[PDB]
Amino acid sequence: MQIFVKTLTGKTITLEVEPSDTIENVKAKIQDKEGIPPDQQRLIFAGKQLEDGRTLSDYNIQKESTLHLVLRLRGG
Amino acid sequence: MQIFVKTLTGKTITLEVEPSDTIENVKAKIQDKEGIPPDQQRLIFAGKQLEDGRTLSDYNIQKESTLHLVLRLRGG
Amino acid sequence: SMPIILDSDVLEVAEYVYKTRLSQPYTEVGSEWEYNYKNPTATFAKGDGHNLQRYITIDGKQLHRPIAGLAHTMRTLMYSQLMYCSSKKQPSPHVCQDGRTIADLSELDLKKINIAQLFFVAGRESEASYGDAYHRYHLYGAKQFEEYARKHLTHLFSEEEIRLYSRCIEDRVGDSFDGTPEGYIIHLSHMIDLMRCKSPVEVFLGHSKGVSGIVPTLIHLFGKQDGLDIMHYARGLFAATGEAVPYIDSSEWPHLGVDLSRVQRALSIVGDINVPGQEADSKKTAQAGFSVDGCYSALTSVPTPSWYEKELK
Ligand SMILES: *[C@H]1O[C@H](COP(=O)(O)OP(=O)(O)OC[C@H]2O[C@@H](n3cnc4c(N)ncnc43)[C@H](O)[C@@H]2O)[C@@H](O)[C@H]1O
Repeated sequence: MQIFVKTLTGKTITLEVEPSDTIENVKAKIQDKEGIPPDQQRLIFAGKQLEDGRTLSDYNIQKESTLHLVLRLRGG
Repeated sequence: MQIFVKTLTGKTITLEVEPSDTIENVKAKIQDKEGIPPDQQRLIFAGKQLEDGRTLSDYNIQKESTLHLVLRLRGG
Repeated sequence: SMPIILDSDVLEVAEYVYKTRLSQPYTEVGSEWEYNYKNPTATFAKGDGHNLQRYITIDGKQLHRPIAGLAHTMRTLMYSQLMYCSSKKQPSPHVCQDGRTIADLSELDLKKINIAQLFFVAGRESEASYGDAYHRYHLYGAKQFEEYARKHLTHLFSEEEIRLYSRCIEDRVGDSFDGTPEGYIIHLSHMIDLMRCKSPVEVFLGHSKGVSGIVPTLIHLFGKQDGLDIMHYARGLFAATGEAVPYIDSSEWPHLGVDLSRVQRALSIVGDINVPGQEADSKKTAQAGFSVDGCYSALTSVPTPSWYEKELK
């Protein structure tokens, strides 16, 4: 299915994913298109930070949802 | 004679000065008029940064010439 | 277009440079570092500037070395990434003294370059920028790079590469800007950021007879379109980091106390040009100045030019 991601510059991209894809998988797809490494990615949906080892299904993310990508902070 | 002092963003004033005025004195006049301390005033004329111990005439600054003032943050 | 992204290893070195140098107050300041051309060996100083723009205050907290701080340094790494892309499109890129061009660099070279760039003004002990202060401060930054690289980066740099990149940072009296592409891109990225603190003369006309301006230099290297797009990108980064964004107004160029043929040359290369300025912003100045997190957040928010792409492999 298709989902959208709002990237760091405000630009929207599309990804092709499955409900069983992990957040880790989803970060890897973003890296493949945009060149942003997974370790810099923090993904947010409906106000919640999404955690690596969970799936899209676990957060009830359906087709044509938009995820917001923000910087993952280092505390410095 | 009258000269112009303009910030990099275009904010403009005049000063009444003499060709023998030192650059230190010019910065004092700017401090009087605008409240900017002399140590936040980086002044430039015809591509050259101005020293405090030289004069306006040392840089061939004439009536209606424009000096540029590099102010980083008004109030900072 | 794609985003300009800095390597996560590079951002870790940026945290070290911020903590140990860029966050630190300037030390060649005070009564002992004032200067007068009429009594020039009177204090420690050999020229003017030591006491200029040492810090600014935002909500009661001092931001040290605001003209030469984290935001300035970070911005330079964005520019080298962008100039690497522009150079690979050029039919015949500038050939440096070693016979190589920016287009001959690898992605791994760009990572090394970006690390060295972190240290380029890290050695400064004031805003003094006359010859002797410039060379001492570059020498100090080169030695700070070396000391860090030998302790933490030997898996990335050989002893030869540490001495080569230290050289680029040092910028010795006898060396030209374009000795190698590694060196040249470091100098050019630094050059672009000078628009933050230079008047229209230096930026468009050349600061003295015989010197090209900053923007004409970018146009000669990357063509008029990419040259101006680099300029506008840098201006976007200024705005995101709370810098005062300069106005551009070519109608004023003949009235700045410079030789009319320096003005005609600039008009024939650049064209007539008029762009509004923007006042500095204290909150964005602090967010960009006080953490790698804050600064990188700001820089990655700015769209890149439409032609920007990177090889992913
Ligand atoms: C007060 O603050 C300014 C800015 O300080 P910086 O440390 O940012 O700048 P420098 O004074 O070192 O600038 C000179 C350097 O810029 C690069 N440069 C300049 N022109 C060129 C060309 N044509 N090609 C390549 N590189 C260039 C070089 O690194 C050069 O040494 C300071 O000046 C004080 O007024």
